[PDB]
Amino acid sequence: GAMNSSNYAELFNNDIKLFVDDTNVYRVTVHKTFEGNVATKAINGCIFTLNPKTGHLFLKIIHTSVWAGQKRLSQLAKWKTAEEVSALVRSLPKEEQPKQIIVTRKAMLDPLEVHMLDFPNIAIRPTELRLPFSAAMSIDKLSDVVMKATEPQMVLFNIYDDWLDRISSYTAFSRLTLLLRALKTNEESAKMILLSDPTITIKSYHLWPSFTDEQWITIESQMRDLILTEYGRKYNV
Amino acid sequence: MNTVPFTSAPIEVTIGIDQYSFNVKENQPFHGIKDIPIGHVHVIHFQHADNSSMRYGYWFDCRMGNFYIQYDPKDGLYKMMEERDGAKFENIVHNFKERQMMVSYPKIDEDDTWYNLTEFVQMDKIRKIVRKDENQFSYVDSSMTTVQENELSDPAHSLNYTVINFKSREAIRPGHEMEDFLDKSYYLNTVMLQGIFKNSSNYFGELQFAFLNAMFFGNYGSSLQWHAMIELICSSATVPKHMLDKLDEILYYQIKTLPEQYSDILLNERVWNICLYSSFQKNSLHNTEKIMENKYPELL
Ligand SMILES: CC(=O)Nc1cc(Cl)ccc1N
Ligand SMILES: CC(=O)Nc1cc(Cl)ccc1N
Ligand SMILES: CC(=O)Nc1cc(Cl)ccc1N
Repeated sequence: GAMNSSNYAELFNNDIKLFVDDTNVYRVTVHKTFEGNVATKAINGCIFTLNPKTGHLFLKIIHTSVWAGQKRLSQLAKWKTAEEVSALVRSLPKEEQPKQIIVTRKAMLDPLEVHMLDFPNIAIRPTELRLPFSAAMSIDKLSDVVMKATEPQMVLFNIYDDWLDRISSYTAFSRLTLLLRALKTNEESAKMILLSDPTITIKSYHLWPSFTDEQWITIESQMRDLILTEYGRKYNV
Repeated sequence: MNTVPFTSAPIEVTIGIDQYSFNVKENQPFHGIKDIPIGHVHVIHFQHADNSSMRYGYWFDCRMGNFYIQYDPKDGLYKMMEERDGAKFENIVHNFKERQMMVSYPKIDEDDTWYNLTEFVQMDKIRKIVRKDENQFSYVDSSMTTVQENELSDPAHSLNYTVINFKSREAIRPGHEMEDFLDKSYYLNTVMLQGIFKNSSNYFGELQFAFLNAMFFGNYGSSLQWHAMIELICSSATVPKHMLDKLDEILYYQIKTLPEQYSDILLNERVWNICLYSSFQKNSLHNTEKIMENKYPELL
């Protein structure tokens, strides 16, 4: 069934599962033509495929060449996503393949189901959660590898850095979703919060700064302020 | 002109034969239906006065034998049987006809109402969907489930319609996932028409039989099958032109015959709106779209 606040700890049990977000697969800039018409120009995109228990992120970079000569690109993008997720699963050893794939947008259900017909025992699920994975391209190192790619490429990351050495995967996911929600709400402020203090460094092999436990509580508090303050003004709440 | 005689009518019942329906009172002197047109399959159906639950009936073709109906008080229903003694059946029937104890299948001057609903329906194909090989006629009722319903529980009493499943390996060629799912022509023309049904007449026959079972008996799985067979065609970009033209005629007469008060449940909003307004064949079913918009504009 559908994933929501009521079955939220299921994400951190010992059944392998992946979130798939397709919101950054097909990306365009809209611009004027010399004749005063409007056109789009595609830019590189990515599939965000995330194990929420381990932090393992399978970032499939979608190079603009995949759109050349194709029609109905927003529809094609969903099928391309499902094709690449199916290929990822097939590439994994049986004992690493997921038991469930949770898609962040319901329009991914039929494309993924059809591409996974060979795997009848992998459940394809939607979610009622409004997860902020679209903001993944606000993470500087992920944006950089996507925009620099000159061909199709898969890049592997741990989106939790080393956090699991000190916190549980429930806490890590909660921190990730808070950071991403903040970046989605007000990217400039969120990024100021994260990278205003120069003594705190992002290790070469990490995505986020090397905050002490105490600094993470301050940071997390600051992100909440940004987000409910901005929920704050969106509504007159 | 052939005859389906009755041994008697011990319980009050609404009998129907094709589109006709009539009431027989308990122990009324009723001994059958004569003047049944030769050349068509027919269905003789029953709904008891006491228990409107379970419409039941029999598909038959009088060219295949001499069939009569007798009430079984143990099993509580009117049963079709075959009398092989032709001389005896003739005598029994002549007896009833002389005493004017039979109703008359009417012959209407400009009438193709039944032909147009059963054009492609053949007894031999009915008997493969409804498996009961010792009888030349086929029993159907409101409750019988289909083979595909049972995959999601008594096999002998099932409707063995051809299974259609749009998210199945049979429907989707490896490597053509998006292509085959959004344009089902492969599945229609190669898997189903060339492979399973062999020709469009057999496809249309099963489609027409499913509709009639859904309409006369409220067989939910028959309704599912009818709509699935419509949707497979409408969702195919590449359909022979003769098939589209005939489908339009088939559906027109089905929609024309449908009781107005049963459309609410007998028509699936999603399939019809998709078929008439979104599908590849949205502009290929003129007669059907016109009668649907004038008879059931609410569904749309
Ligand atoms: C009276 C009975 O038992 N049999 C019979 C009756 C009719 Cl209507 C027709 C054929 C037969 N065998
Ligand atoms: C109009 C008409 O004759 N209806 C009808 C048909 C059969 Cl077969 C038997 C009884 C009736 N009333
Ligand atoms: C319970 C019931 O009426 N089911 C049903 C039967 C047919 Cl034939 C068509 C649609 C429905 N819902």
